[PDB]
Amino acid sequence: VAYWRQAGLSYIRYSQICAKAVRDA
Amino acid sequence: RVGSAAQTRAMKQVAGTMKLELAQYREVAAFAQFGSDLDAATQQLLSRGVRLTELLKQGQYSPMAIEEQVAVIYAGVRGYLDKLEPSKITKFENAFLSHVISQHQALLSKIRTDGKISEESDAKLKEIVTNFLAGFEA
Amino acid sequence: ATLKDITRRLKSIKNIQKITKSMKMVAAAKYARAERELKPARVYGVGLIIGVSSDRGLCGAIHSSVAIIGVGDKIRSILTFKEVGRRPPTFGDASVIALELSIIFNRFRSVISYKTEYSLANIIYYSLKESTTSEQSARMTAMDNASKNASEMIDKLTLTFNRTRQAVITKELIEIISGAA
Amino acid sequence: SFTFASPTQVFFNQVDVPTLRPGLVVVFVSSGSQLLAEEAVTLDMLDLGAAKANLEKAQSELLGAADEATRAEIQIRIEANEA
Repeated sequence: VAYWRQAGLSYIRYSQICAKAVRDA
Repeated sequence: RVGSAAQTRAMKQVAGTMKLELAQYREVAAFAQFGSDLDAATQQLLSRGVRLTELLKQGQYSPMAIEEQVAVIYAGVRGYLDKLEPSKITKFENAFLSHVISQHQALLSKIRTDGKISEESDAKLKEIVTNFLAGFEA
Repeated sequence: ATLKDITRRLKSIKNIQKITKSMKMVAAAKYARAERELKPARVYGVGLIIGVSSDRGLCGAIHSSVAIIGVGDKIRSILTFKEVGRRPPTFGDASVIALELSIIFNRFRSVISYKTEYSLANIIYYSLKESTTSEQSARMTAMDNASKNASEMIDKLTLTFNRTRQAVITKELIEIISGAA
Repeated sequence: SFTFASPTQVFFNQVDVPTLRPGLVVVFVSSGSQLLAEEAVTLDMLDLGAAKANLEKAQSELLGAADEATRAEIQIRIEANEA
C-alpha cells in the first residue's frame, strides 16, 4: 500500500496536491 | 437659465466638470448598492459619484468664499478622495477647510488674486489634501 | 388608488426596472464566460441523491426543478454547501464536495432551453459546468422579461397616476363651482 | 483515436504515460487516469527555476513536524516537485 494511504489519505488529495504543484511551477 | 454667465472664472473651471460627472452618476446611481460584479468603468462613475455628492453637503450659517468652494470642488473633481470612505467626507471637509483657512491663506489668496487654480496651486493642494487624508482616515 | 400610494409604487418599480436590466447585463457576461468554459468541459466530461443548483434566485425554474447534502443554499432552504454560483465553478469545488462525501443538475441546451474515485469528482464537475451555464442563461432570460414587465407596469401606473391627477383637479373644481352657484 | 485533456484545456480530441503519477507525457501531467489529468501543461510554461525553490521548500516542511498524514501531504508535494 502507498505511504499516503496509511494514516489517511485519498487519491483525491494526492491529485489535488500534484495539480497545485504544477501550477506553482 | 442664466447659468455660466453668472459665474467667476475660478468657479467656471470646476463647475462644468462636476456637473458632467454627477449627471453620469445619476444614470447609474439606482444600482449603486446592486452592482457588486459590474465593470470598473461604471464602478468609477459610482465612486466619483457619491464623493462629489458628499462635497455638496454643507453646514448652516457659514457661507463660503468662492476660493474656498473651488478648493474643495477641485479636490473631488481631480480625484483625491476616491479612496476615502463616503461617510467620512463631511467631517473631512470641516477639518480640511479649518486647516487651509488658518494655515494656507496664501494658497487661498492665490486662487482669488489669480482667479483660477494654477499648476503651482494644484501641486500645493495635492500635497495638503493627500497627506491630510491619510491622517484623517486613521 | 391615491396619488401618494402610486407615487411610492412608481419610484419602486422604476428602481426595479433598472436593477433587473443591470442584473440581465451581469448575467449575460457571466453566461458568455460560462459558455466558453463549457466547450472544453464537455470534451473532458465524456469520459445518495443529492442535488445541484446555487445560492442565488431570480433565475426562474432552476432551483425548483432540481428540488442529505445538496450543493447550493437554495437546495437546503427549500428542502450542505454555500457560496456557489457567484464565482464560476472549478474542479476544486467538485473535489471539496467529493471529499466531504444519480446526480441531479440542469443541462444546458440554449439561452432559453435547459433540462434536468477520480471519476466521481469528474461527474460532480460535469454537473457544475452545465448547471452554471444553464443558471446564468436562465437568470439573463428571467431578468430580461422582468425588466420588460416592469416597463409595462411603469407605463400602466403612470397612466393611472395621470388619470387620477386630472380627476382630483376636476372633482375639486366641481365642488367649488357647486358651492358658489 | 486519442483524447487528451485537463478540466480546462484540450490537447488532443504511441502515447507514453507515467503511472497517474506526476511526470512527462510524450505523444507534463500532474495526476488522474483517453488520458485524463488534473493539470496538463507545457513544457514552455513551466519554471522550473522556481520548481527547485518549491522542492527545497517542501523538503523544509518535511523536517518539521512531525504529526502523521500532514506530512504524508508534504511527501506527495516532494514527489510532484522531483518529477
